[PDB]
Amino acid sequence: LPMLQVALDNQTMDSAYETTRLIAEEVDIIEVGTILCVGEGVRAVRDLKALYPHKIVLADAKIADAGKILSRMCFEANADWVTVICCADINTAKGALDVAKEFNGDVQIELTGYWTWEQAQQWRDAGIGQVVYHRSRDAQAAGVAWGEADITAIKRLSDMGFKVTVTGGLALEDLPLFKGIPIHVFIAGRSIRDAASPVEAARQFKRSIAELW
Amino acid sequence: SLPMLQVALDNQTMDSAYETTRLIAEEVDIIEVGTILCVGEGVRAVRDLKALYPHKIVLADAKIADAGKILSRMCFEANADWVTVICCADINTAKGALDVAKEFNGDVQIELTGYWTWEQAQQWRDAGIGQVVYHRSRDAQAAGVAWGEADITAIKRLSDMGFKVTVTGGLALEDLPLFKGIPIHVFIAGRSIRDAASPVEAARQFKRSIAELWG
Ligand SMILES: O=C(O)[C@@H](O)[C@@H](O)[C@H](O)[C@@H](O)COP(=O)(O)O
Ligand SMILES: O=C(O)[C@@H](O)[C@@H](O)[C@H](O)[C@@H](O)COP(=O)(O)O
Ligand SMILES: [Mg+2]
Ligand SMILES: [Mg+2]
Repeated sequence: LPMLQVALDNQTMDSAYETTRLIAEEVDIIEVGTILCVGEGVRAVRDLKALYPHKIVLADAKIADAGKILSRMCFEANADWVTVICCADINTAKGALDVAKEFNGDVQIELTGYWTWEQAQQWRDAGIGQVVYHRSRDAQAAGVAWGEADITAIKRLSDMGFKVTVTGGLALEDLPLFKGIPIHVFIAGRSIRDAASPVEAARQFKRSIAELW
Repeated sequence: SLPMLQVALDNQTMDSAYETTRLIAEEVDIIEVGTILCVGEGVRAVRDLKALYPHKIVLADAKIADAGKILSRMCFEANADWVTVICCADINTAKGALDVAKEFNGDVQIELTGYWTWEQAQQWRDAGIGQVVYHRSRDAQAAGVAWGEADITAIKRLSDMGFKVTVTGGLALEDLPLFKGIPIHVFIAGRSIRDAASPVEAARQFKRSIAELWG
């Protein structure tokens, strides 16, 4: 079954705790959004893991360069997974993975923005086993919706051997679109953080997921 | 015009960054809060440094990839002068960051680290972006990738496109002559200045060399 991941795109830790104190036990993965990494620094990862050690903590650092330096900082802060932006040099993705192996963590390729299938092949050959298919937030606000092109690419990535995470302003009604595909993880940020009842929002995703998968 | 000198502070903590700034703040033109420092300390790095050097241009190398209006605003509210947007970012992300930049009389730079296309370069121009950072990846450098004709060609073409170009990537004094004849806007030095026996003398040697090759 696809796991449920909550994106913490808050600017301060106290803001993030308003959400985790409610749904921490309702999700599988607690992500330190890029906005939180830049707002508080890597201490966000260290503090959240200390609070929820039984959960998977993802540092959405979107590493672009200095792969072994930035990943080591996240894993030393106890992160389980870290993200590497899709346009990073292949040596950058490789370095982060090498470090991740030292901590028994893992690396994800953030497919935010422009990327190609040739790069996708390179990531496989490098040994990367996870990708995050992301519909850009700025793109969404510009009227961009989910479509067949996305479904097709997602299926293709899956056929390549990647464990695929789908994210990007996902609402409970968007789940049916991905039925049939073995999605590894579904990410929900605003739809859970900003719902009237975050707990009900989280449980409904879980419910819908178990029902469709 | 003479290319300016910018020091990249890719430190993990503020105190480590200050060991350098207390020495060369007045020897360089632009003080950069490297990505590593941002992730290490958070946006407070930008605010503290600007309060220390208000007369200097402070760049936040945030490498914005999405949520361009939110992240840029965070950096600008912390008093950054310039912010960087990673090259693969959706064009709307770059536009949104630029829109916020105008509100704070700041500016945006497209960070050319990794894979990008000329078609994308045209879009940045159309969007009104005036600065790009040609970067030779640090991980590629360690992999044995040196500065070559391929880079010079691209840099020249970006310059002809109307972009003010910044060059960076493990630059050493020996590499500067490779860019002679090109109207480079800024030369960024990180390790070559932070790790020298005498950072002050390292910074001055870069300046002297720049004045000699571009004067
Ligand atoms: O670009 C970013 O860093 C976020 O906008 C993005 O990764 C975000 O964390 C999404 O993955 C989940 O958040 P939403 O469901 O609210 O889009
Ligand atoms: O990718 C990064 O964040 C840095 O590795 C990179 O931007 C760095 O700041 C260089 O631009 C300057 O540093 P060096 O001269 O040491 O390569
Ligand atoms: Mg995220
Ligand atoms: Mg930098």
